[PDB]
Amino acid sequence: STKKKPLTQEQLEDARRLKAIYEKKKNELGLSQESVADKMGMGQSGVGALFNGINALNAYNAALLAKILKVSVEEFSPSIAREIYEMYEAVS
Amino acid sequence: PLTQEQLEDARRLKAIYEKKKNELGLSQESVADKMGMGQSGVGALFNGINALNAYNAALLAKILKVSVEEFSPSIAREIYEMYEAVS
DNA sequence: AATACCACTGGCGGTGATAT
DNA sequence: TATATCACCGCCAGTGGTAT
Repeated sequence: STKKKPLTQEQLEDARRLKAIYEKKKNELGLSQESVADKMGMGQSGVGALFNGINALNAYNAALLAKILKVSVEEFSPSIAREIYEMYEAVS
Repeated sequence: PLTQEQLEDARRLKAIYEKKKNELGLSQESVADKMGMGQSGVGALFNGINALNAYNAALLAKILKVSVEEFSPSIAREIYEMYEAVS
């Protein structure tokens, strides 16, 4: 319905990429979805939604997660990385 | 209402538009066309009615030929921090 | 003319509980 | 325990129509 909009195919692949990085690294980083949520100031279901392709990433959340997982945003979402780069061109 | 800093940002932004409009041949509708939105929406931003976010601020900066920091140092800072994650 | 004003609404960005 | 999923929705940025 009207309340929530489904993600594009591209947003879906971005989420699969993100969740795989999280799985590969949650051990070495000592993470949990609940700790990630805390770091971001949301609950486990908010993070679960991003990881599972229910809610889409925005530039801000993507940047935060990249930092938490210690990767660059482009390793999961090249398109958001590029939107972030184009915004940067307006500051620099 | 928006915060005092958000209101200042809007005042800086409109001042810039007022000053460069003639040389750049702009109007609130043409700037709106350029951002994919309507005159009403643009007017709300210029007038401190709706808050600016990083994307719209970056578009506006490019349309006005200025840097984001010229109207909103706080947003410029946010932008830079996201970039720290793409680097 | 160009801009400002008004009432309104889709969908972003979540929540807590429950199921696995 | 950790995660995945479910029902649910506040809020406001942007709207189109109109007034100045």
